[PDB]
Amino acid sequence: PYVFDHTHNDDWNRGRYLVDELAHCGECHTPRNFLLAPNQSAYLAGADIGSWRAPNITNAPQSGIGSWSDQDLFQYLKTGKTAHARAAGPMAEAIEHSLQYLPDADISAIVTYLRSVPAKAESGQTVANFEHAGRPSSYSVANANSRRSNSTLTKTTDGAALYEAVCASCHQSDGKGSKDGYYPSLVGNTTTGQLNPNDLIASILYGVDRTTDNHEILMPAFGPDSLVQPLTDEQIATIADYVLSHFGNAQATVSADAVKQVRAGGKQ
Amino acid sequence: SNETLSADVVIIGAGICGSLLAHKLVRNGLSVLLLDAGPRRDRSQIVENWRNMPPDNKSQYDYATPYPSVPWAPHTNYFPDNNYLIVKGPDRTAYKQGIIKGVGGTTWHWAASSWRYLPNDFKLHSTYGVGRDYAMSYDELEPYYYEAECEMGVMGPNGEEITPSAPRQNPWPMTSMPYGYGDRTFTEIVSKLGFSNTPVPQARNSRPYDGRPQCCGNNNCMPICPIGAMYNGVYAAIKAEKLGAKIIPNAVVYAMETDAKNRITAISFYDPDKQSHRVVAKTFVIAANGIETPKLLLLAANDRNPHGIANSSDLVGRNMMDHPGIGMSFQSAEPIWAGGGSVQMSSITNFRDGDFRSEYAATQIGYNNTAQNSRAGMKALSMGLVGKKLDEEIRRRTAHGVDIYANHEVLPDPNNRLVLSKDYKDALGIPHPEVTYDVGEYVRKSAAISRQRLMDIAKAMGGTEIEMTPYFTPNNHITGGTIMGHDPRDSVVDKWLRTHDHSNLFLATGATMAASGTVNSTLTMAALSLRAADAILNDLK
Amino acid sequence: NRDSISDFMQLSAFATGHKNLDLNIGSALLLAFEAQKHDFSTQIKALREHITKNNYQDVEALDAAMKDDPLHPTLIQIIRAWYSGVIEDETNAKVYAFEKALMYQPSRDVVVIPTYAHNGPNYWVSEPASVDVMPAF
Ligand SMILES: Cc1cc2nc3c(=O)[nH]c(=O)nc-3n(C[C@H](O)[C@H](O)[C@H](O)COP(=O)(O)OP(=O)(O)OC[C@H]3O[C@@H](n4cnc5c(N)ncnc54)[C@H](O)[C@@H]3O)c2cc1C
Ligand code: HEC
Ligand code: HEC
Ligand code: F3S
Repeated sequence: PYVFDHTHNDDWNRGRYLVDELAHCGECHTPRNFLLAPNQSAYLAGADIGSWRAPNITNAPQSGIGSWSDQDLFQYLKTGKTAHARAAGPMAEAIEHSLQYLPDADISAIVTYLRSVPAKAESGQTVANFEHAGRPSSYSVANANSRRSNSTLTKTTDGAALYEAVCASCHQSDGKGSKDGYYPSLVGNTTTGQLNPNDLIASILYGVDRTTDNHEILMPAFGPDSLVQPLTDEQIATIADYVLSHFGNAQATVSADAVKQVRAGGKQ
Repeated sequence: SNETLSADVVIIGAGICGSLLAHKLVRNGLSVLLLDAGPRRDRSQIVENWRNMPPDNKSQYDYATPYPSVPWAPHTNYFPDNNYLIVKGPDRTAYKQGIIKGVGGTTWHWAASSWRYLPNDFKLHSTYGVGRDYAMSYDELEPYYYEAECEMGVMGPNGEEITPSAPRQNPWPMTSMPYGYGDRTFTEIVSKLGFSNTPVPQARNSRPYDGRPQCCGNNNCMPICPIGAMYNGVYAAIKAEKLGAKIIPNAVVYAMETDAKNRITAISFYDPDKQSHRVVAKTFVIAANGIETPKLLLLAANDRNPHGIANSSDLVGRNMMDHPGIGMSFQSAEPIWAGGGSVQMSSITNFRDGDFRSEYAATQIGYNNTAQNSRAGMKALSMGLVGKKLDEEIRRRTAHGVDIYANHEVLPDPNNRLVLSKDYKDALGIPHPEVTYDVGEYVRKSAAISRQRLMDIAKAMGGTEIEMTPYFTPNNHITGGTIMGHDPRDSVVDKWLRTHDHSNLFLATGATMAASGTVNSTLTMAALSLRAADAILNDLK
Repeated sequence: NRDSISDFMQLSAFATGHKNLDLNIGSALLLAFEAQKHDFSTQIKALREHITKNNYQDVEALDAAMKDDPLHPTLIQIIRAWYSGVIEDETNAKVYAFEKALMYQPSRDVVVIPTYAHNGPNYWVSEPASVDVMPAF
């Protein structure tokens, strides 16, 4: 049974009940302390769940969601879609199964409680995950002319070329997405802006699949099991490196080994 | 080359037909060896190749240059005519068909117009006295039509009534996505002419389907979708390989061996280095398309089968069929803004059936929704304009440029024949295919009215610079070369696509189709391949 | 080496009428032009000198006055290279620009550049803009 902390209003207590007991955000947003128990030292400070990573959602202005606007947090929790963040994987499943059916008051209470979570900053954090500006594209159309009369992407090792061929239709060559926002901007995106590129790699490996209000939004998978365009670990690492260096956190790096580990369900 | 590469079923050709058949067979516990003469192709590399294709090759419809042609298994290229498919006869231009060799085949660059044939199309001779009847009825192919539609993710006009249209037992898996501006405008314009412009059923995602994205109107279905929002035959190959099917690219089948009962015992294929490998199987299927299936059958002629494999009726390579097209290009008086949505979104289906089919061919008239920006840019640049005039001309010609087509049904003619070329060979020494084509008085009488209808459409749109092709154009649906039927003396395969001569050999191709129909034929080929899969499963289990 | 690309870029901005031109595309086009024609830099200088001496205000006046001048073909070729993205008229011609080629810009607000999404999946339900309103680029 939930205990009502009388030093806070009813909205805060309801939000705490929803976060801790009902929607159990800490069940995958709070790191387990290697005893398979939540670490009370780092509550809602980010954790690894399989191939995905639930980021820091404390009130840290840079490491967490402290700099998120209340409107953006509400919209993300209700629909999973925001100009700076899109829910994918476990977050998409959590939103489309539990959160999308929550009342507006309940999501507002969750936001109110989240704004009071003590901040858990990170070592390499100076700007927020959605505050990485874009760099101009380095793709060359002319340099692709030598790769004509090729039937496969094997000899396409350039990161810009790979991003343009596999990825620049929906997201644009500048990485700013579509005008209507259906294709998210990779610039200013929380997934590409994280210092931990896990969620980026997973996003490439499995795509995105979120059904909100009976409307389905899908990024196709690009891993070995892809139907649209299978990509090797090296190719995914190169595309992720280009995305990070041009549209996202430039202090984050992706190696083929990292993509391989993400493919294997992360650390065991 | 020493290994004999055994399997339960070996399927020659990894296009839509072969890959769908392989996927259905491995799903049911059969060992499958899928051979393709072409190489493995990556969608993104083809996208890059098309993007770096010259704009003149985009303006005119170059659908082969993005796919590099391999010397051991060349496919057709027409901007520089590579002279692979030789065409003769008065209507040679109408059989300059486009094919793509590789895992996924020509469905790599099709428009994904997935059409069901009318019930009368299967009984054309019994209904109108022309052409030939299919060995099976529409009701027999309906479940396989639906299975193909569900696997390929076809979207169709679910809630609408189209008077000539195949009766469906189930709705389309997806509903047709809304028209772009060009299709709405064309529908409204031609409704006043008595023409019913209706949505084309498309293997395209109007919603996220099969783990693939919803169509965002890249308007490049021909020749490559960058995001896989439409169905490509490579999907079935990938799914089959995931389920255990063995795919061998660059495997050019050239020889076939038969026993005393004329059953196929083995096949022999070449690698790009012309090393021979002998595959042995319990069941052999050729799904190599309507040009390469008869070409292989004629090339694999044995002592038991001197005129070609499964050619006891001398009909292999005969009755070659397609939809002879007449193209018109003009500048609409009012903006049409082609490019919203897929390249083919709607067509006039009013003339798909009628009593007139006893006299002249039934036709499909359609509007091309491909974006006209490359065409407009090249034309304005060739006009010698500079500055603001050049920009205004480009904008006006991309807003007003209209491409219209009228395709016709051709009857199966034994003299419309594919043979092995006596003058041209590829890098492996295999003779090139040579097709002699004549559309016939049926198509000519139909075209006398189709040209008038196209001119009426252009007049209703206030068209200027009207350019109608003075010849018949190919529409890339190759059928009839391995015709089906009930009489072994007048057909090659039976109602189950099994050859009359060889109880062991199945031919999962459009070449088995006895009538070309009025609309695109690949969905019927896929349904026939699934039906042949049922027959093979009955044989081997 | 740097004056040649600056001169080519300024002459290209004059000839196309559009100031915002990609520098990398311009460098590639200049290299291709100098491979095709060894005197191309001399012709660029001659065109620039003709523009500065007669004080032509736009490419329209220059093209009108250059009708019989032997330097006119190079002006038209430069405009074609920037608008179509190619210099030669073959099938194997190198494409130096797609989606940034200037001939796709007059209709970008309405017509999709094919392999790049205009916007999300069902945008075409909207009504197109007027033909008489030229997008700025
Ligand atoms: C531009 C274009 C647009 C089209 N649009 C439509 C459309 O909108 N709707 C529609 O219904 N149809 C359309 N089509 C037609 C469609 O592409 C074909 O009907 C379809 O691909 C069926 O071909 P298939 O599966 O029989 O064989 P294909 O896929 O053509 O070829 C199968 C495979 O056989 C292999 N092969 C050939 N010879 C050998 C050999 N000797 N040994 C081994 N392997 C071999 C090839 O390498 C190839 O990969 C279009 C075609 C083109 C060119
Ligand atoms: C495990 C199934 C989760 C539960 C329960 C909750 N979240 Fe989550 N969240 C999870 C993942 C794997 C991700 C990453 C998404 C991506 O595409 O990589 C997220 C994301 C968020 C975010 C966005 C943070 C950012 O991207 O920087 C927020 C604000 C967030 N999650 C909050 C949140 C809340 C409030 C939850 C309780 C209702 C909650 N999450 C549950 C995994 C899981
Ligand atoms: C169109 C079919 C796409 C292609 C090709 C690529 N992406 Fe994508 N991506 C697409 C959608 C529709 C979405 C999100 C759904 C939404 O809620 O609207 C995404 C998502 C991403 C993300 C995550 C964004 C977030 O979680 O905040 C990333 C990092 C991403 N996409 C990257 C990416 C890359 C690197 C691609 C090239 C391989 C690529 N995408 C292709 C649509 C499409
Ligand atoms: S190119 Fe692809 S995105 Fe749609 S318009 Fe054709 S299926």
